[PDB]
Amino acid sequence: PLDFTQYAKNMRKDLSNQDICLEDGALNHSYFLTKKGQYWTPLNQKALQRGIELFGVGNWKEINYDEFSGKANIVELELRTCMILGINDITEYYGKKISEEEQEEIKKSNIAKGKKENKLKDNIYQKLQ
Amino acid sequence: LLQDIEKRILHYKQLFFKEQNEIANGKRSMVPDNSIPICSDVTKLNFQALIDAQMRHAGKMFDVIMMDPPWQLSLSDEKIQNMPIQSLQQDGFIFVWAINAKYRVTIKMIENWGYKLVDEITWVKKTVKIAKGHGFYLQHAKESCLIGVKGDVDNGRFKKNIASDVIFSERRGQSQKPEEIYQYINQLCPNGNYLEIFARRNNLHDNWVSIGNEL
Ligand SMILES: Nc1ncnc2c1ncn2[C@@H]1O[C@H](CSCC[C@H](N)C(=O)O)[C@@H](O)[C@H]1O
Repeated sequence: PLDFTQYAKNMRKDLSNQDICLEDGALNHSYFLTKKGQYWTPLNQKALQRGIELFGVGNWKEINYDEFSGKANIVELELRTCMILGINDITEYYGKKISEEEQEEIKKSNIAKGKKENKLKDNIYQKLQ
Repeated sequence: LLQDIEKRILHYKQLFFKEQNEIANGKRSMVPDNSIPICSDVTKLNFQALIDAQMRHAGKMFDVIMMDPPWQLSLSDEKIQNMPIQSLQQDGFIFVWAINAKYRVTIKMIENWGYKLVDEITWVKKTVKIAKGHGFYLQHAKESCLIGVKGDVDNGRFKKNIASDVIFSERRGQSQKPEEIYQYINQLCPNGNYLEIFARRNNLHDNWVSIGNEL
């Protein structure tokens, strides 16, 4: 005659760190699959996207200071950018600063291309070498 | 070989690409849904907030508490003793894991917080049946959980004679305690509020509050 599940929420709201649980007060499994301390927050995702628009792809050292101060594995960025553009080889786009409007298109375009080509895995287009 | 190395890297990014995608789709955490992890350092922690909320959403206080203090060889020994445990629970059991170095001190510690020592759980490490420990005077093949009580357990919630002093499990990623402790806690308290301090990520369970700086 206690609902533990509800009890969990309100506690989780005032007690647990913002990343740990959702606004409703449910607990977000994203935080718990990633290690540490290595969590990638929505908000700093916006920052990656913003960073590409300002400094361009493969500008991580310049991009890193501005939006992530330490802040991130150089790899995590490039891997995440591969995701933004929907390709798995990001080489083609390097050194180009791309607007958020356009990252959306490239991703949209690259994926459609992958799907028809029938070479898109995990929602990322695979690129021939 | 460059070709070999170049080849692996693409294969690798794909996993990551997949995992992030699965997460996007709702892939579950190992953690049970009902657990209530909190990340803090106890020294930093104000336990008032925890008490206010617990009283607020349960109108009750913890049935059980658990500890594996990070004994210095690393929180100051004084700091753990000085934690405001007494406020945290009013009518319940406490568990605490004492390395042989701290065994006496631990005793003095629970008594300090007003507990009465009533039982000790023993944990053996099985080869899969023996443990090799570099004991100072006798080699150690167990560590042990010291249990103390305060208040009325004559209450329905705690069930007497429901658990065994000895526990039998293999050691994983030590220091990681046997699963079966949480079962044994089910015997003692069935479906009642529990707490745990110094908690690591792996050991979270439903209905269990947990505080550690690694969460
Ligand atoms: N100052 C501090 N405040 C809070 N927690 C601390 C701390 N110093 C160390 N700890 C944590 O206390 C824990 C001791 S290890 C705990 C073992 C764990 N019970 C298990 O399941 O095996 C570690 O998580 C450590 O991160």
